[PDB]
Amino acid sequence: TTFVALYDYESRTETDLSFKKGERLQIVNNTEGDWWLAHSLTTGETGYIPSNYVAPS
Amino acid sequence: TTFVALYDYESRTETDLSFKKGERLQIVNNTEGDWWLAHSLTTGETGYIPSNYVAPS
Repeated sequence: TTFVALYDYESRTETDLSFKKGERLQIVNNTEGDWWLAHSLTTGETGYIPSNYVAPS
Repeated sequence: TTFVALYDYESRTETDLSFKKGERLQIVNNTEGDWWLAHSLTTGETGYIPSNYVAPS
């Protein structure tokens, strides 16, 4: 599948991808899975996680 | 839903969340959507994108 950007996006880290509205993008499948923003109930810390590392309780 | 970490994970950026196997995590829903690793056919650049910014071709 090929996706099209609906908006401009500016990178904030060295790992994200900047792109302009209209750009054509392909998804890279890998062992991490989609990333999710998550909050640890164990430590109180918050940030993005690789979803293939977790499972529903 | 509450998720449980299956493995230890060490953060590589200032935005990801480090966690230990066993930690209980909740997902933060937001306007970005899941993040995906993507390759631009337009620029040749590669990195993570907020998926709510794109749509299938």
